[PDB]
Amino acid sequence: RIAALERNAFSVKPSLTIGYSVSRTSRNFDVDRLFPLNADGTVANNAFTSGGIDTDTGAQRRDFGDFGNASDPVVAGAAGLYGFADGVSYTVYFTDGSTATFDGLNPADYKVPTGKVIDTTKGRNGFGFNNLARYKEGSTDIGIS
Amino acid sequence: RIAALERNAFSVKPSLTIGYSVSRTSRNFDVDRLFPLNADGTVANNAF
Amino acid sequence: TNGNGKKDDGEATGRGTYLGSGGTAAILRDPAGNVYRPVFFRFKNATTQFSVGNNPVIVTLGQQQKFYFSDYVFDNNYDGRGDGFTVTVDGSNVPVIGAWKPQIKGVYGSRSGLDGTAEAGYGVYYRGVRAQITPVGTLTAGIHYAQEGRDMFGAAQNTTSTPSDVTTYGADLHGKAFGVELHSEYATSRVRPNTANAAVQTSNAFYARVATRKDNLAFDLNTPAAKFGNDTFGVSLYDLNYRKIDAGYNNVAGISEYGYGSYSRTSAQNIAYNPDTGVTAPFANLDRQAYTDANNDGTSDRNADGTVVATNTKIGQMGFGVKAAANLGPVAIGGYYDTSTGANGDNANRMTEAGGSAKVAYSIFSLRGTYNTLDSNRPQIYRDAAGTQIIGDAKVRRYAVQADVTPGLGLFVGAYYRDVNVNGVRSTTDRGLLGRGYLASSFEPGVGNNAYRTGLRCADNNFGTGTRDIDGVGGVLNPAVNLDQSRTATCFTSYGVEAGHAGDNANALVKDLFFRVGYSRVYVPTTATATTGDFSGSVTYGDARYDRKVGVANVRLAGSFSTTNTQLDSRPAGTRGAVGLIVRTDPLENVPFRPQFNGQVGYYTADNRVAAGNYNANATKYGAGVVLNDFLLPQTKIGVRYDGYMAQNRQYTPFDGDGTQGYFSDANNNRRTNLNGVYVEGAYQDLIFSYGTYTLSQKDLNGVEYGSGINNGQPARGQTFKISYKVNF
Amino acid sequence: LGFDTSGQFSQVTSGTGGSLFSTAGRLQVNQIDLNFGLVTGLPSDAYVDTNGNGKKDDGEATGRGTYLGSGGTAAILRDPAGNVYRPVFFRFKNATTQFSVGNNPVIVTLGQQQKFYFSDYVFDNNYDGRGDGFTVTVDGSNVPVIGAWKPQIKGVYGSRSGLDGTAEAGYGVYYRGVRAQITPVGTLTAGIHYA
Repeated sequence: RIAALERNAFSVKPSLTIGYSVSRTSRNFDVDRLFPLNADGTVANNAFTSGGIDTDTGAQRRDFGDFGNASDPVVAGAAGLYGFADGVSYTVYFTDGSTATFDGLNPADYKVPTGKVIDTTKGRNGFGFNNLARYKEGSTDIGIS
Repeated sequence: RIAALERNAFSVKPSLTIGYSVSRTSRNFDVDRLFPLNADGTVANNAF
Repeated sequence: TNGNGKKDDGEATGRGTYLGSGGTAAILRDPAGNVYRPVFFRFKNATTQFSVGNNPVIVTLGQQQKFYFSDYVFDNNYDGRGDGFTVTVDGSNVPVIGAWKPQIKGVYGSRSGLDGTAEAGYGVYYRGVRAQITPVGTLTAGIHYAQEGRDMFGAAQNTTSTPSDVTTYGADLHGKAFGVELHSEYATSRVRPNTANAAVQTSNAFYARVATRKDNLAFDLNTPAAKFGNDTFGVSLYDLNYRKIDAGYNNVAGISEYGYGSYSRTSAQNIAYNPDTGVTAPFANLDRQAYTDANNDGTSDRNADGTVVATNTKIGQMGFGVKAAANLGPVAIGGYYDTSTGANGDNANRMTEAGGSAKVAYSIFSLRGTYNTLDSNRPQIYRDAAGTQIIGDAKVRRYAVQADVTPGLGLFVGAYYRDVNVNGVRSTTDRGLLGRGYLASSFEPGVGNNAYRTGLRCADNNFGTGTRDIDGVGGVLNPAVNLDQSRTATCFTSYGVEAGHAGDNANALVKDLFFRVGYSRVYVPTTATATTGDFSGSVTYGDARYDRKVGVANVRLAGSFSTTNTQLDSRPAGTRGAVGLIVRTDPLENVPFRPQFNGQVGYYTADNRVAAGNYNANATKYGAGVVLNDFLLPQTKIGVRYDGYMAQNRQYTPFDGDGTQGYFSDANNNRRTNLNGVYVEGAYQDLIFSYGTYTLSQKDLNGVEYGSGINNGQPARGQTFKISYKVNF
Repeated sequence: LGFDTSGQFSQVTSGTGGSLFSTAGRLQVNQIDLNFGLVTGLPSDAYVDTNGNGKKDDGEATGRGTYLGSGGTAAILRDPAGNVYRPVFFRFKNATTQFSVGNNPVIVTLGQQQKFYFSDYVFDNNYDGRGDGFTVTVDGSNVPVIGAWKPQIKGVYGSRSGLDGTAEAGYGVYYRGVRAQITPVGTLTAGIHYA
């Protein structure tokens, strides 16, 4: 009878997560490229990584920023610090109220305004600026499941 | 093993409420100010 | 909401359908402080096949039936075709005929199950039968029939282009019989391609290959399968085949998911074996490539990078090929042949590759000689002398002699003189042409090692040309990359010598030590394309690697060097050094606190003389760190780690989104990255405090400090503090 | 109908953790005060808090109006055969927000809404709590040389209001402090504190 009871009995598993975390940055660069590589080619473990290991897209922990609660992928060229930080990524305003995002260090080079829209001078000269600082206010969180 | 079963077992508790009630008024006044007051100041229990 | 099983454009965000299930956006609460969450019934069902019957007859019912009669007919595994049933009958116990192991398979199904109109699998049903025996030792002979067609609700209201009916016959003779190993296959297409007048189309696919087939149905051209003698007179056939794949045999003709096309068009292009899509197909349906010239008229269209856009026209395949090797005593010889015409038989698509080699080995000396040809009248896409991709006839004639001596102490020396000759001109490098055939088959150094193994050893006794590395320093701080094993895999008209040493060989001078000093000279034409030229290029390289464990520490030294004068593959011309040290001690159970030290140093220097500058590109990575395993209170651990990475004109390119990863490289960006950082990690019993401060600055030559790109002359900074605690109920 | 649980899930044992190293794990047991179970139907006052404030704002959800058939007489999910269906929710109450580790001299406490009190006029921060963070207390009342004076050291760190939006008084403001006290004579406790 005990076997019949335990055949269709529920194993209840509660899980609790406790943790405090604060992070302040101004560019959200990547730090995983500083840590020693293990003998099997994987970077050593730290408490600051954003993760992101993917074998389908070839992503690695070194391709993503590690500060704030953002995992902003690192940008090549002069937008990012030549593959070391996040891109500048101005924003562009349009007459019809729509907006788009230019990814470059010089907004004058925005060679693709779509045919029917015009840059309304709403930003500095119609070109805004996506803020580069990320912040995670200090807070300890308890997660129950 | 019975203790391990009891550790993560559900106590199923149902409940049933049966009751009939009809009430007719024209002003909806109060009647709790008529009942005797007990020793600690609480109004005596009533069904209304 | 579509049944496709995939998240389409903005379906539900299920957490948004059932508010309170998760996240912070919605939380179903109570004023008293209770929190309510919906309870869902989760289930994963991986079983989709049900089999009935025990020995003789087994009937399988289910979705996405994966079945496989034979290659070129129902290579339908690896996805399955549709929903239905599959009966298998095993007559391995019939009294009179049970030693031949007869087997009868019968498949029926509906393609893709139930699916909407305008999909390829609407109203299409497939049927098939196969009969198999083993009359002799292992030769399975089988005959099969396979039809796939449209019913009355598919002939109309289907669109697509799925043929009205397709009907395939076949026969196969795979197996090993009397020390020989045959592999034959036949087919017949009979496609009725919808439309109105039908005009049934016929296509055949036949081959008779005598070789060794691995269990994954790939062909092993390194095992003889004939072996007409012992180790003193040991003539051994390796392959003898024939091909008659018609032009019209695609994955629709023989009813399969994928395949019947060249796998690479740059590697062996006669073989259609595709491990990616599960296409077992020993021979390919070749195609005729040509210039596009679509929009503008007069010039051939090219992509943005410069590679040519080509138009492909299926031609089929017809030809034979033989590979054998006669193992004598101290000497051994071998040869191969192959001629892949088109199906029609025109010599406008012939690709003939001949060759042969001979190795004489005795004591500690070995001397090889190899001659390789490739006379391809098929177009072929390859770079010309200048460096622009072109499409046209190719004619390569290579010959190389190598001399390897192994003193016995783990040492090895080797001289080589390789001479490539493309289209008459001496061609400083073959442009990948020699790898267009599946029978390359060079020999191997060492005595008692007479194996005629496929693949030209053009990556043997040559230098390295890798300019990409995982870590900031030149791949020398990576304990997973052996720099001394970095070869170029590109055949050169060169000559040179290479000493070396190995540490896994016993009776070595130094136990686990490796180095690869070497010198070589590469032929270059005079100007760009002239026949005249001189062996004026010079490559001088050498790498080293040494682990050891001196005491409690684990040292690891590595180093590299290269002094080329020419653009070899992608490496620019200049001196290139790199040195790396990785120290890793273990806990010291004698000194108090039981510390556990660490360390890492790496220096890299490269003087790139590109066609637009002579810039120096160097980098330096350092790293320390001490972990005290017993700090005052019991179960208290502290740990600190300082890192850092300086770099002149070097850059990092992230992952491309495909399998390719990111890598560091040399650019002419006049910027000096100075990534830094300190990382403190203390731990009480199980409560971990992690503090970390990092700074990134990229000054240009002037010192403008472009980091923190609001352009205020300040480095980018980051800082983090985490208190972590893992609890279990 | 209600499914209550045996309520034997009141302890949590810590686990191994760390990056530069690996702690032993299973070293401290914490008494949690979790009270959970399965309810079938929402109460009258349940609401979907779409803010994070934790209180019912103007027209949030009336949770009975979100999951129709949970309760009340407005919506009755039923069947012609006479069956009545009600969603099954998992209710839980968490009163534990403080986790303390360490045994004799040093106790380190992590949690939300830390309550601490250095002295009147400095950190009279009890009765509500100041913010989210940690608090270390060191009791040196067993050190050989100085154990008759009962020296103690408190240290507090945290972020005000925990995680809060802009225009609130606690956005990006952090507090810290340390106090040291002794009892040289019978009961006189002398303390010095910084905050």
